[PDB]
Amino acid sequence: EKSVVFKAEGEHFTDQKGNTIVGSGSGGTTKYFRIPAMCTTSKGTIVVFADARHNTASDQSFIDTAAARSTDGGKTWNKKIAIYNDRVNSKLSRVMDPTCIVANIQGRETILVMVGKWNNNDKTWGAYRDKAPDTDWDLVLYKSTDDGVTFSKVETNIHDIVTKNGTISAMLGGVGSGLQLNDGKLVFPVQMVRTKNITTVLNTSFIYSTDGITWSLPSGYCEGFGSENNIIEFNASLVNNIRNSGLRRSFETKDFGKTWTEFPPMDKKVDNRNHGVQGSTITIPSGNKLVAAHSSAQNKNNDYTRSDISLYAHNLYSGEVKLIDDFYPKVGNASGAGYSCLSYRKNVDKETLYVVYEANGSIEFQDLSRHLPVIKSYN
Ligand SMILES: [K+]
Repeated sequence: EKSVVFKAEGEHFTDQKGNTIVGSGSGGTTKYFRIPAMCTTSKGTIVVFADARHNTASDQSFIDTAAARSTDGGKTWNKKIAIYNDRVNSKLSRVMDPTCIVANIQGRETILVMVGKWNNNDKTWGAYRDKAPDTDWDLVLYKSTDDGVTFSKVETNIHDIVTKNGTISAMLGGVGSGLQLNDGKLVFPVQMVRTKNITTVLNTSFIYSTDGITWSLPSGYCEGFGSENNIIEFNASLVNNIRNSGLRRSFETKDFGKTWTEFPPMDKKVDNRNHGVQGSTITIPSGNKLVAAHSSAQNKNNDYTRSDISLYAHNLYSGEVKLIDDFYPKVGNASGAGYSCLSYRKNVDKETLYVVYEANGSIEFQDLSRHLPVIKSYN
């Protein structure tokens, strides 16, 4: 049922010159993996990104962005580093927290992956609010136009638009996957730490682009909560689905990011209990209707173990919610647990629904396609 994408203490990567990366797992393996992101192409190719936390599960550690590629439906995986940290600080240099998009960008099928980058900061990003933006921070974007075989840096204006805004200390993608709108626009959900003088520490929003090079921020902000979030497109709205301690939150914007209001079909529908957790939210067509599929943890121990990572369906018309599958019905590792990413496509007449998720320091994959008739009914 499950394949292992990245095995904790079981992978060996090489650096840009071809020398092994000696981590702290047994045998000099990478110690721990976190924060999976999955994007599936029109060829059926699955690409899974994750933090390769070579030494420890801590966010403040030495991390590269690994990529695993499967062309056999998730049975086997070719693994490499997609994004290397800057190798300034052997304890702290890091590229982390991926969000991916698969899109047709002016005709060219592209996988985008966006990650935050730090070097010398020894604390989490909320501790750095004095500058607009933090000098240790960056937000980097890589692309593949060869079906996930090679990734190259994209030169963007993302750092510039954050500086121009003047009230953002640091920004990340929302974690998991972004989207391409029906009209072609590329949209990354984002999370941001505001400068100190702003009363709200965290906000959610999005960045958008036509070409993947020049990006824009909307003028408005959504309340931050636990800030990790995903966006779906539903009629003339963009709708988010945000981490929060307890009940997850969901807002809609009808003016392309100027204002946000609660979205009743998803707001407060799933309980992740203490601390909250990242969750993945996507749409699945059913005739000319849509259903939202969502994954996050039931968290039966009400703590950082984030047990029982589960798939839900949200009826976007009636607001009903139901549990479809508790696909990881296990207590997680409190060093870092609970995260997931869904991926749906219809390629020709073949519909696929896949998930990746955190499993005791490893990243696992499941093919959840057998659940599609149940999800699609929920309209
Ligand atoms: K964190």
